[PDB]
Amino acid sequence: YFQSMSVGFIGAGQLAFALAKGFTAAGVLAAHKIMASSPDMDLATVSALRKMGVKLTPHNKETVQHSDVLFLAVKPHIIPFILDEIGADIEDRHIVVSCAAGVTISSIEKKLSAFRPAPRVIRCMTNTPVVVREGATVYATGTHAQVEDGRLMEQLLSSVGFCTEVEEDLIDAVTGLSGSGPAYAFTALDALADGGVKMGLPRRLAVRLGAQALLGAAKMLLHSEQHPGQLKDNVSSPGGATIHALHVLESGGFRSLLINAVEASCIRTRELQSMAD
Amino acid sequence: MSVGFILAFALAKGFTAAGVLAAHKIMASTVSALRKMGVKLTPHNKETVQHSDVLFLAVKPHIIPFILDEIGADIEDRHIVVSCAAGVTISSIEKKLSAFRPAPRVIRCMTNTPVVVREGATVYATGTHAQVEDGRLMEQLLSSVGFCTEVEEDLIDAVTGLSGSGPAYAFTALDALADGGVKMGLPRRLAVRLGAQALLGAAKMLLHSEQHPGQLKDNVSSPGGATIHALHVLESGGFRSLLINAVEASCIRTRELQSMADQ
Amino acid sequence: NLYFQSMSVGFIGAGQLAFALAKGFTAAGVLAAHKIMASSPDMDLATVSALRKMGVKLTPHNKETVQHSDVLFLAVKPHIIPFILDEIGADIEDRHIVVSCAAGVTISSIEKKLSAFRPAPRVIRCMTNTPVVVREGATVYATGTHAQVEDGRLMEQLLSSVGFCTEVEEDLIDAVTGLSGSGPAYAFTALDALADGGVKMGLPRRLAVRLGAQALLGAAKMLLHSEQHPGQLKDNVSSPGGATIHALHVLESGGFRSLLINAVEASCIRTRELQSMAD
Amino acid sequence: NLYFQSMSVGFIGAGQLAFALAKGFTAAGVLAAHKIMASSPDMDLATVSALRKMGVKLTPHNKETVQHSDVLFLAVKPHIIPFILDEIGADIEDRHIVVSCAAGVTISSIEKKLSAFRPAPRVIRCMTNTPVVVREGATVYATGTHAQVEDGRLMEQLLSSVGFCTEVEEDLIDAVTGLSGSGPAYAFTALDALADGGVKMGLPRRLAVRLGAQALLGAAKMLLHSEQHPGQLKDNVSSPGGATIHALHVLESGGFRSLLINAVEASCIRTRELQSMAD
Amino acid sequence: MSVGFILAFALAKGFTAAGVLAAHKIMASTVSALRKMGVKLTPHNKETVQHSDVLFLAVKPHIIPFILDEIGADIEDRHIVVSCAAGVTISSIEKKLSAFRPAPRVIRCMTNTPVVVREGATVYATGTHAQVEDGRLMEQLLSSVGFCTEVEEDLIDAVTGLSGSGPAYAFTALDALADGGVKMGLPRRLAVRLGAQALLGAAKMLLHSEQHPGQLKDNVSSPGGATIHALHVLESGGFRSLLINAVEASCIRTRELQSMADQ
Ligand SMILES: NC(=O)C1=CN([C@@H]2O[C@H](COP(=O)(O)OP(=O)(O)OC[C@H]3O[C@@H](n4cnc5c(N)ncnc54)[C@H](OP(=O)(O)O)[C@@H]3O)[C@@H](O)[C@H]2O)C=CC1
Repeated sequence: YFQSMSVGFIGAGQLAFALAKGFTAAGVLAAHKIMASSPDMDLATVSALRKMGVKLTPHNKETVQHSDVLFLAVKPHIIPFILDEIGADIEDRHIVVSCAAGVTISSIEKKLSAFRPAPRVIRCMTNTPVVVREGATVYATGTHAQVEDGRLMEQLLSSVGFCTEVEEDLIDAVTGLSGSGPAYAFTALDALADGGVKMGLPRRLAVRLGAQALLGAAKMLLHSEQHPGQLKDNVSSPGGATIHALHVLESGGFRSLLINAVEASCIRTRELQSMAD
Repeated sequence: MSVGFILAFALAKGFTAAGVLAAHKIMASTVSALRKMGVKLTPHNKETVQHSDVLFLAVKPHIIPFILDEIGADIEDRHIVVSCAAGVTISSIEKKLSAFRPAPRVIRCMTNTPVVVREGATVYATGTHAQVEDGRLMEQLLSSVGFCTEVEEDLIDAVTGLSGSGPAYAFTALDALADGGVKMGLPRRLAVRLGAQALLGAAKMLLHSEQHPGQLKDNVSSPGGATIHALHVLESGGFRSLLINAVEASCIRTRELQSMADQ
Repeated sequence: NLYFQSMSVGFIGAGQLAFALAKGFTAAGVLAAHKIMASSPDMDLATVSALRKMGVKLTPHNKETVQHSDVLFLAVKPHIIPFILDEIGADIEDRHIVVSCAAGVTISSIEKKLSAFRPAPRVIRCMTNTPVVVREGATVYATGTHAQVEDGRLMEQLLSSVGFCTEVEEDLIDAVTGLSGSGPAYAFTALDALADGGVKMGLPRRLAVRLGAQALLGAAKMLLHSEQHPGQLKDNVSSPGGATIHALHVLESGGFRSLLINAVEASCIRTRELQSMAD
Repeated sequence: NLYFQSMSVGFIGAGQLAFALAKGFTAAGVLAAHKIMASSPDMDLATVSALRKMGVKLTPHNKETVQHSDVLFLAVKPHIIPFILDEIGADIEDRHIVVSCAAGVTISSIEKKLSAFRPAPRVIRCMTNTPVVVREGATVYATGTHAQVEDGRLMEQLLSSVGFCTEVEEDLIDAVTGLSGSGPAYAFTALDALADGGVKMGLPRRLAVRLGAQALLGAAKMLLHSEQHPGQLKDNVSSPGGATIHALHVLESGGFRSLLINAVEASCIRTRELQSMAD
Repeated sequence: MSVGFILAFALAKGFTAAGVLAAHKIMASTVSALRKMGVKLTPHNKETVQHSDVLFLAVKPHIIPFILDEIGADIEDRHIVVSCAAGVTISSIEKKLSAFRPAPRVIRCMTNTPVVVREGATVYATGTHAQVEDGRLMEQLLSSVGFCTEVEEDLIDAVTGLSGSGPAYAFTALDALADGGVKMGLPRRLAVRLGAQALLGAAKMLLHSEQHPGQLKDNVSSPGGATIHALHVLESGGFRSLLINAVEASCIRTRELQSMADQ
């Protein structure tokens, strides 16, 4: 559905690389329609992106001039410097998609609006699994984003994962759930593998089994019309190994730790922004 | 090049062991150890400044402003003033010295005691008027006693929490590891030696490896074995979270000390 | 100073420990890579191909390793050792020194198996660790009933080329396993966590890893070159009111010291179990 | 060596600290009991009658203590000190050295009050503890703005007769309060608990109390006469595998060390609050 | 009277400092310290027995049976064999020695390192053939380096848990107290001195007092004050229960060691 559209990344780190790789693997954009810029790009990222077909430049202004959709994939405190640098180069045609945690549409529009009125701004929160086209993305549309800009954004990010529109005031909470969530999963998978190794499994097999168990269970829940508590009941046979293991999770307050984590990440996201303003 | 001190012993021993500085090219302002090594010693902090090209400030965060008020009139355009004082900001030094002559060349250093065996961890930040070659000279000199790299000043608190306080974390761990060896039947001297050799060897393995520390943990924990059993008991006590707590607590205290220096 | 540079070394097992020792010995230059042979069941291991790239001879036949070797290291999971000793017992010759690195496996259990084939097998029990790969291992050994005096000296000379090495009574080896055998894994865990702490406080992860590892290496070296107690070095570096003593307090409040005692004890007890489960 | 045996000493307050110092001074023989006067609101205290039996002069009038004294100790609850200084400020003479043992009460707050009456009051701030009663106190002092050089020496000579004594900067006294000021109560608590442990394991309570107190006295003396770190002495006395290292493990698992850090900190912070609540 | 050793240094230093024994009347089987004090030294454990009247065994619980098998033929009717070896029961000593001559006079001692400054805590139990005057002589000799009293042998495990391990508890407490002093701003050397002086003074106050330790706690905790605030934080961590745990753990380990000696 995207024939001539070109995409740019300001930033070439973990998230920009994941999105660019997922977009190209999706085939929704020709790789040569993608440009990425950063001032000191790691030579291994240069090599991988070049082999992918992505165009590269140190000059953010070239990315702006190449792009129709412009992703801001720098650290949150870098956003206002970027907006000052490129603000005079924003055109009517641009959609500016901020991926930065915490950074409000309001703050981006106030910077850009000093240069040309009505910047079209979308704020999104995604996660690194876009790199395997299983990301979880939400976006909120800015004051001057045309209704079709949101639709275009959704169609584009839907090619690398789940994607849905939210009110901007949910994004910090999403950040604490699906933005940080992969790190919770990787922590859990490392520990589950340690557990399998303690009970006699080779590490390589433990890592594989644990990751496959998690992927399968998550897919079961997504494809099920059932409450996760009901799936827990379905697979916990009376007197069995699983309900014994669930008891030891409950005794250490397992559930409360995950709630603590979502809360901690969301709150930190709010604090950082309140320091930015 | 001449170097002066006003952690002081550790760097002078490390420098001289490195052969980067002759001992006598170094004046100071513990005394029998320095005099033995060949280090000139003087009580009058003013003599140290007149003698030196690169001037280290190794005094408590409380004794820096009084050191600067004393020797401020004596700083020349040639000097590089390198501050290792915990929590003393570049701003508070420049502010004091600028009253005497403008554009003082100031570098803030965050190093640790293992420079004394030339295995320190050092970062430095360059001040307003430090020329580019001043920071290159600093890196070259401090690289002779360990790792050295440049950082922004606003990361020195974090570095303090990690490699600044780090050796104390390790000394604590080695004392406890030795208590464990002794509980299980080892003589104390053997337990201390083995535990310290295990930490050094593991740190070197990581430093020479292109591998994540978790990957090295994976590689050495055989299935069902003694090591994975022991890792589990570490995990059940929240071992990892305590070390995060420590880096955080030391970094945060350093920010409080920077606040006092800036007031 | 015994001459051993021309002798042949075999490993039964081609895993992490065999790789580590073979790498350390060849990097020390004390043995030629073609003097080393290793046998293993599974060849599609990363360690089998690493041995191959070093120039070590690889084979699936344990007898061939035994016939090649003068010094024979046993570096397989413990419960495997009786099946190995049954398989190769008839191939042990008078020239062989058998060096068991199998954790928990006692000299007695080895000598009992091997004695059924030839009397007076020369056996040495070894406890070492993976940092021999960077020539900073921590190794202890105990000599068996028929080990000659020069066997112990040869073992000490060889293993000193890749780190600290000293003779102990056999009844210490289980505690050594809990301390320096498992010790590197405690250190890797600590370094991961310290780097997470550095990242929490604003450092890039690569720098935090480097700084934390350098801090631990340097502190460990300081202690080894000091004649001082680790508590004295802790005292010497903790300035009044400063950042370090504040961090040490939060370590103490979580019982940091007790966790490391708990770990040494747990590893040592598990090592004792593994022997008892064998016997 | 200053001569002070004939001088007169007053205490405003007749509580535990006044009793302890008066007892310690008289037991050291450095002052005559009739040279000491103490004033207090309530006379039906056990400490008032103990002072009486020692031969100390007791009175309800703080002015009379001031007129009697050359050295004047303030040993009342802190919030009382401003009302005392208002009451007796006009009676301070040039001969007086005022020695405040009120915890937290700063030299500044005292000098400000007393300066309204006569300029240059000679003030010393003291932090001591109850074991001066057995001449084993731990005392520090800081000299005020108008304290002569000999005032500090006189104070050190006097307080050294009842224990350790040294001069400090005033900004250490709050931390000293948390450590050796409160320290005896930590020790009494520990001794009660250790004796309960002895009773649990079969000892009669009287013996357990004696053995535990003697163990602590002896260990403390060993440390003071050693040039060694307490961790080194801990190492020296903990035999491998033995009873002591097993007990030290259970101490560590409850975070014993952190509780004592917590206590010093809590006492020091409370002392800082009490000054701030005053100011 | 002649005394021999085969904790050994601590008693010999304490005895000689006490003037109860001339240094040369003592033979032993750390070496420069003893030789300096005037203590005869010999490698051959047999020479020590021939020299001595009262014979101390200061070796690991593991090295006692081999010491007894060595010198057993040399024990005479005059000897009192005093064992300080941790966990070695009177029964296991008498059993070994009785093979050589019947009725060996054996005393089991539980003392601690502060005998080196003559403030030890010692209990002793008399063996099957120890005459009444043997235990009186023991009490008189050990009273010169600290407290000494007789107990039943089945209380020595408890005493071990309390005053045997006690000094290690105190060294640990003094290190932590000093960390606390340092955290709050004190120099380390001052913090160590003050904390040790506070413990010594408090222990002496209790020893000289006719008062319960809780009464002394009450007497020194002023209402609302710094001390009662600090006691509360001790209570919230279960401080008292940890010390009970410690005495129990050391006593129980001593019973396990007695079981090994008796097997
Ligand atoms: N990683 C994740 O899981 C997620 C990240 N995000 C958000 O995405 C943004 C980036 O995250 P991440 O990719 O992890 O951070 P990285 O640190 O991995 O990459 C940061 C990038 O910003 C670049 N950069 C810095 N200054 C400039 C500049 N002046 N002009 C252009 N590029 C510059 C860096 O350049 P150089 O290459 O020269 O260093 C680097 O390429 C953050 O705001 C984060 O919140 C959102 C969801 C999840």
